[PDB]
Amino acid sequence: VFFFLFLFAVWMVAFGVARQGILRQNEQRWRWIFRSVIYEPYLAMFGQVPSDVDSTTYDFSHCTFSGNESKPLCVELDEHNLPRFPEWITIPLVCIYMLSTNILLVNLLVAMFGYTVGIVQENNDQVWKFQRYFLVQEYCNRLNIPFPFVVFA
Amino acid sequence: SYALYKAFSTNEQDKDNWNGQLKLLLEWNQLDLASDEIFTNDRRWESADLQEVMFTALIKDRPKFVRLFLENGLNLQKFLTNEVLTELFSTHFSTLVYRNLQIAKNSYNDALLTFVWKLVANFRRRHPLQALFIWAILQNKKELSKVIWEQTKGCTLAALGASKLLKTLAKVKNDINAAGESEELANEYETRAVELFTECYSNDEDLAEQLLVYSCEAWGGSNCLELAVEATDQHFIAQPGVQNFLSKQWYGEISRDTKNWKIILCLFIIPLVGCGLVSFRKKLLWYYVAFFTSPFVVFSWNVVFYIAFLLLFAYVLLMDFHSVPHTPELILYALVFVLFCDEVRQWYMNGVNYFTDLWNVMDTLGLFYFIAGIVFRLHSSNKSSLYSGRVIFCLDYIIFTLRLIHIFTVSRNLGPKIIMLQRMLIDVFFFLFLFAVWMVAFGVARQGILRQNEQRWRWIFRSVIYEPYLAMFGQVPS
Amino acid sequence: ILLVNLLVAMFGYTVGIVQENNDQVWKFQRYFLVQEYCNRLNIPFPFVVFAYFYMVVKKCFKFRNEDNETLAWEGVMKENYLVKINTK
Amino acid sequence: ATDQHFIAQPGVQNFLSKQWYGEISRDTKNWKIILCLFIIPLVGCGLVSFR
Amino acid sequence: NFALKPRMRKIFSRLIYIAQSKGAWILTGGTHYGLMKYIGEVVRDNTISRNSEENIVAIGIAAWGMVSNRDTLIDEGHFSAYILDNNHTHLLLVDNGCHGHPTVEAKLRNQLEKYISERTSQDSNYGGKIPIVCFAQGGGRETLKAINTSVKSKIPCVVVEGSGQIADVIASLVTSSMVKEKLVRFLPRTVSRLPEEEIESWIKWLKEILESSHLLTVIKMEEAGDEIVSNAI
Ligand SMILES: O=C1NC(c2cccc([N+](=O)[O-])c2)=CCN1c1ccccc1O
Ligand SMILES: [Ca+2]
Repeated sequence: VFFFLFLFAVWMVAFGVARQGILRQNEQRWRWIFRSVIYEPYLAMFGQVPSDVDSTTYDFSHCTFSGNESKPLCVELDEHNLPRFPEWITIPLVCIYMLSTNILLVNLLVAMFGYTVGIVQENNDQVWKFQRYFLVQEYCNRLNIPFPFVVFA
Repeated sequence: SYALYKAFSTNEQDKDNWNGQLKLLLEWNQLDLASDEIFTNDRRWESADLQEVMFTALIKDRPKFVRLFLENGLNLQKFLTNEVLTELFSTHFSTLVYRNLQIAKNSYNDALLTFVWKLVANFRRRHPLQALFIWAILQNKKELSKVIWEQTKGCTLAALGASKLLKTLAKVKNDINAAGESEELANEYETRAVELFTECYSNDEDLAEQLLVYSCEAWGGSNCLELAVEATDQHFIAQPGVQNFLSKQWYGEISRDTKNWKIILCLFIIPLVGCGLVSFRKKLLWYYVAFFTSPFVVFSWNVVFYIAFLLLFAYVLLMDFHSVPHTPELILYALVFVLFCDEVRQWYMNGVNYFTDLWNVMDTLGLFYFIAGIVFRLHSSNKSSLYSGRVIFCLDYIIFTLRLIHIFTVSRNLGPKIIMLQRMLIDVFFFLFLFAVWMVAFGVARQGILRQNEQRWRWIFRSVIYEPYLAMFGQVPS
Repeated sequence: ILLVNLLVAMFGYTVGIVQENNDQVWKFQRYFLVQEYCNRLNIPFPFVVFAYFYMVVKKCFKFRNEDNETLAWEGVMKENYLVKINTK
Repeated sequence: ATDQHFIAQPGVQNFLSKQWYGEISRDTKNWKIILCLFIIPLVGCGLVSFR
Repeated sequence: NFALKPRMRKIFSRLIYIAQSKGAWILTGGTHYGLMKYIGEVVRDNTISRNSEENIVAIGIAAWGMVSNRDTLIDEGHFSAYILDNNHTHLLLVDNGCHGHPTVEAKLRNQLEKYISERTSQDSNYGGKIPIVCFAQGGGRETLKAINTSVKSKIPCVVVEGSGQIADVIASLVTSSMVKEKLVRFLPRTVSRLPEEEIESWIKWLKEILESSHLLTVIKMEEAGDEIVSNAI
């Protein structure tokens, strides 16, 4: 689990900072930095495909133009009031990130879980019945009545 | 042979002819008879008259007789002159073996094979036993080689160099039978080197670590540990002696039986070096320097520096990036210049093999993209060049961040799994091959059934490649 | 479904093979990091460039008996190892 | 007879690989071969081995 | 010259290991030729393998009449080319007359053996007395004269093997006729160069050998495992 979280955090930070830097310009709000760098590439692990990279399915009614209300900033515009970002640099970026995290990195965790279950099973019964000692010696040690009356004792 | 020896001995003229009896028992394989009634009486031994019979026992594959001759006494280095070596490598050297040596030097070239090609070019036109060992080991003699190997001084170096030569010669594709025997003899000598060094370590640690670092006065121009590395003999390094050597060399002055959290806790609080928390076994300023010299803590300081560099890069790129460089951008250029100094140091101290590793290639490429982003970035009052400079820095940040995976391969826990990660490329490529074939087939079929004569290339590649690609993550094309 | 769950199976089989070799390959790779962090005389990192100027200072200006003793030591365990081989 | 163990042995596999590369020797690398494939008049150079 | 087969090689390697484990002197000839070469080799090897814990003591006792290069000093010498052996840590060379005189050192050697055999050192397990063992393996007149001077003296503890030249002729029989029969059957090429006026003397030598059969022992052929030298001594 920790090896999975290490690799996923590295890919998540790299893609999040690259996408936030290519799209927008000089965000000054910390909450909308950490929603757009950490949170949305995190949701792309459950099959979300981060949205505002396409430049044809992007509307300007979810922006602020300056941070005044809740919504994110717009992508920084042109002198013709067009989005500046190349689709040919952000569509394959999302495709590589989405392949690398949603498919390769989860199905590697499946393989490592399967191998660990394959190792530890002939030892698992031994470790369980070794742990059995502690519960027997905590439920056979005290002179114990049933529970909600124990405080009287 | 016994009948001929009984006829030769009882002539009552040649009973003084021990040379004729010895040559007759050499032409046949009578070892036991020559041991029982030639070398028994201690009556007449000259110890230098045994030379032509030695040359014959070498060229006719008589390992038991040369064992008997060295058992009764002969000096190899006195015997083995340059004329003997030219007669061996010139006349008694095979011609199919030389063709396989040509093919191996042409297609599988290396440092040790360039060295042995130079010495075999020397002797077909000063460490003599090693050259005779190379002659016997190339020929796949397999039993004279052991007899000379028992007489050598640098035995572990000889076994590792022989294993390297034979693992290289076992890759030549014609005459696969000779490749098979050379492979088996390679495995035998690498087993021999491992089993000798584990004894040399299990008696004494200090003199075994003395053995590991010697170059034998240009044996092949390299070291025992270097020959184990260059042959990819990972079983020689996966043994506890070399691993104990490496761990003791890695912690530096700090003893190995201290816990790691004490070490990093003393790392963060710098004047804490003067306390009884760490053990320096393996006045006060010596504790200070013996802490701050070790590879462990200079590595850990270096990775703390690299994480702080990534945080500064991210701050500059996302929150403070204007038409003129402010103060943290200039601090960022300073830190990138420091990394560039380290990389040109490593290119200086390695040379041309520096470009062998892929990490150094993408490392130099990332520095190139950084200075290209600088030369796009300084053209102020031009918004397009400034935006293009920031996009260049973003892709360069991707590269710098993904270097951190290669950084953390040294760990006891994450390390083996990161090394395991590069064995998956053939499965990933098989997946991508089948998925690309299905994706192209469905995309062209759907675009052809639905629409009619699209003339825009972008809306061809959005509707053929991109939407069937998204249907891998559960989209169901609409 | 089919093509992704086949990749899962091939990953699981490759992890099943390479694990008893993985520790060997890791501690073989350990040599290179130790020999790049033990070779140079290295101070901690952001000051190293100053030491680079020290090497510029260089460009501003510019048979053994214990070896035979330890090889003679090696020969004794070689003889003991040959005794052990023939003892088996 | 579907006796695949008789064909999975190195003798018949060596026969088949030597019959598959044709005139080119087997101990040349594949990238030289496809590089000489794309550049057609490159056949006259010392890059491939016809043993 | 001497044949160094791996059985005698193993025996003398084990012997020098026992002499290192017990802290014993080893008395020998001390010339460069033959067996003393191998004894100096194994002394040098057991010295070079441990370098501490009672570095062993080998005394070569030579005649001074067979040494080729001799230096008269007070001033260390540099002896190079009988030749003296390189690795014996102590040497004693007896003074006598001219050059061609073998069997000179044997008198002082046997008298030194007798004196340490009568020397009392109570810090042991032998009731003092510093126990002394003589070894014979090969052949010659010096061997037989040394064995008889030992067995005439007290505490000889003579040990022989079951391979050699005279070790075979002593090992096989344990009157005059059987001595003749063994000496002609195990030494075929020595009897031709011998007058019988001293062959009868050798018969008297061996009859003085076999008087005390409790002071003599042998290493056999079936007994060929490990720690057979300790089981003999
Ligand atoms: O020395 C280093 N140089 C670079 C580097 C330097 C310049 C450019 C790039 N790059 O773009 O990938 C990388 C990578 C990280 N790194 C490092 C730091 C601490 C521990 C281990 C390490 O390898
Ligand atoms: Ca580098």
